[PDB]
Amino acid sequence: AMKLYIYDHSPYSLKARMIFGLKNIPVELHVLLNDDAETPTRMVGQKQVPILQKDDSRYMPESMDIVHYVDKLDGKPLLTGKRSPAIEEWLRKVNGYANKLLLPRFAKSAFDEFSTPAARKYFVDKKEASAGNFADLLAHSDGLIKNISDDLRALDKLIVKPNAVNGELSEDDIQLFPLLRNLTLVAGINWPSRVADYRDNMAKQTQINLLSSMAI
Repeated sequence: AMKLYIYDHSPYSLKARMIFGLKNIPVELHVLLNDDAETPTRMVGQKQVPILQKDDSRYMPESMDIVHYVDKLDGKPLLTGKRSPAIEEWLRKVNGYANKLLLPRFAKSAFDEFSTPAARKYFVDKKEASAGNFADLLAHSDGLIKNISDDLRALDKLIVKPNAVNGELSEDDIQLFPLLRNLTLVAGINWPSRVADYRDNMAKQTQINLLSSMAI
């Protein structure tokens, strides 16, 4: 009877979703409108998402707390591999700018949490620094796309396996995949073959759709 309250686009929700998919544990997704402060506050006392409702019907926020709690539910935790400092550095870098590519694309996209005009507007009112700034960021796609492409060629030589970035499923797979999955929203990226393998493989494994059809 486990429910998971999420936003489709958010990495933090995706991290929670991965652990259910990877362990083949059935979960009832409930996407909440981006502007909804009242419902998550009933559940956990604050506007926080993702939220997990366990079988006892009690609520629990925080992505990593949820991942750790779920990995444990069947007595066979899967996230046993080592973390790579080379992967953590790469993540640190790309996260310094990926949102310059994603946030504007998010706002324009077909996600449930934006299904209402006011829900979509809130996201923009919360994330867009100045009134037309997303339009200016989109206009600098050319530059950012080169930047991301180059980085993916560096991530390419680092990926040991298509089913575990380090060779054994680890926290790096939790931190990496959401980023990669969401970057498939960005039209024009050049994807190297091993990164591509990993992206496709890890999507079938986590039971999470990729965004290529909505790419802009």
